[PDB]
Amino acid sequence: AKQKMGRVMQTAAFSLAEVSYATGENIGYQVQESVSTARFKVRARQENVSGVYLSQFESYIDPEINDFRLTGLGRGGQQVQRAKEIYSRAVETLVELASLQT
Amino acid sequence: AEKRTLIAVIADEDTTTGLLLAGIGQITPETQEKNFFVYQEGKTTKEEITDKFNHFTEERDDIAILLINQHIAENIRARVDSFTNAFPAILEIPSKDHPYDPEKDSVLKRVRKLF
Amino acid sequence: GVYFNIDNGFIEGVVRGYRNGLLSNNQYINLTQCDTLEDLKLQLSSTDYGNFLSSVSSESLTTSLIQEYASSKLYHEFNYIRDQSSGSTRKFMDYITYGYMIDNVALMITGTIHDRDKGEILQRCHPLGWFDTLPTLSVATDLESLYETVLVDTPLAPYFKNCFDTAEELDDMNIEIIRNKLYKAYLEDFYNFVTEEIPEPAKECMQTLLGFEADRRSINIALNSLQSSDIDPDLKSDLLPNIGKLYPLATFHLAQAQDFEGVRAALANVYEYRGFLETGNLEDHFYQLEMELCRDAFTQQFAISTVWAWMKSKEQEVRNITWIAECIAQNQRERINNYISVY
Repeated sequence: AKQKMGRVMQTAAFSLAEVSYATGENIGYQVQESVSTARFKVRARQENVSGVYLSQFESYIDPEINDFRLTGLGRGGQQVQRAKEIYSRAVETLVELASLQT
Repeated sequence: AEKRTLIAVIADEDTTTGLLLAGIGQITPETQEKNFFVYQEGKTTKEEITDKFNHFTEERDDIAILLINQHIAENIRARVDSFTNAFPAILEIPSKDHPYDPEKDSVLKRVRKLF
Repeated sequence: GVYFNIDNGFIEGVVRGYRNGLLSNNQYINLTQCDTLEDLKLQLSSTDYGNFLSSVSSESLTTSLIQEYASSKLYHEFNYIRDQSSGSTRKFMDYITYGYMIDNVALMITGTIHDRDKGEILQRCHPLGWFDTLPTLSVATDLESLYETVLVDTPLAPYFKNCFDTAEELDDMNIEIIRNKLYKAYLEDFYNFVTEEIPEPAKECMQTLLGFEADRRSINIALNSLQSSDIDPDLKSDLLPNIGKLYPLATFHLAQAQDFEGVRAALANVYEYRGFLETGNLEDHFYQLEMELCRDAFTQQFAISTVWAWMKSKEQEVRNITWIAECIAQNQRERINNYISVY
């Protein structure tokens, strides 16, 4: 999953930069100002793996608001979807790492 | 602990932008803060990066994971001990401007050494 | 058109020579087979850009860096064209700058609602849309100060006084509302300007190309404004350019288009946009149409709109260069050929 997540991260970076190409200049500060609310989060969970209460966090995107990508060009939605898939993959990797440590 | 989104303190600017686009940051009206630190790679001091990493990993009480994507030595040195108590402060090494080689990955190094 | 060459003749000649420097499809193919970014610059030095990127080490080279440097040389040259001409053409090139200026001022609005930082915000401003009072406008301590300093001693004043009233800006989202409606005011003023003082055929080409840009902005607004519902259609109707060529018979339906079904029904009504949104990404279709109209502009030989055509063409060209550089640096070779330019 180290190389899998590296591949997925570079895919997400390409998608975001393609959205930037769609919207002229970089998403930059317009994207940065949308840090008011988080569209993705790691929900709390506890899975008893082999009798040990491992704290494997479960990724859960926010279903209430997704306005952080509502700006500029239409490719922002596709870029947000690619980045959300990448975030889900990375959250799975982080949950596996936490399980490994515990 | 309470759920939180992964921080990108030690990630690249592009990685931070991607995380923000995905929605991996939330505001903190209590102190005008945010769930993700500024990825000022090549501009912020190493001590500042270490302080931000400590604040996200020790001062913060939420369950936010962390991003160390191609992090500078300011985070590489800290990662030898920051992995302890991986909850609520988780750690990870995404991709960044520099390639995300597994050679510098502390978690991968520990996993290999345990073998 | 014989009076055109009274003063713009030197500008015309230099811009046509610059068109001679535009990148062709064959050298796009040549740049495609390149495998590494330093190989990309090595082959690009053979092109019009020359040794522009010889000041950076290979390890420090990035797609963002090459984007910035190519856009920087283009901006140097556009500023040269702007200050090497006077009169109606001078005002025309100012209006060309004014769109980037609108984007830049809208960016500066952020940073005033919340005052996190100023200097980096000012530096990261892209330099094409610069005007004199930008540094003064940057030290604004609140929305009010920017509001007054933008209504005096800057071309922002007419649009702001037309659209805003005593800085009622906090309630409105910048990018979705403050930026786009301001862009609309700019676009209406520019279309008007072309309609009074431009001569034929610059008129007959610039008016339809500006209408196309209005249509593209309108369609982008319509599609991006249906995911959320807090943009009420009356504001959406106001937000749409209200001038172009699909106005009004298509603009009205777009204003009342509530979903993707409504926008597909409305936009497909006009002839040259049928299936435009049905297949693929809007980026490719819209840029293809934009480059076709620019090529159309170049076909005319005496016309002011040749400078617009050239610098849109070069901007889209540097965008293609960035696309190739990114699709070779970030791998994913299956999307190299997305480049749009036709020359």
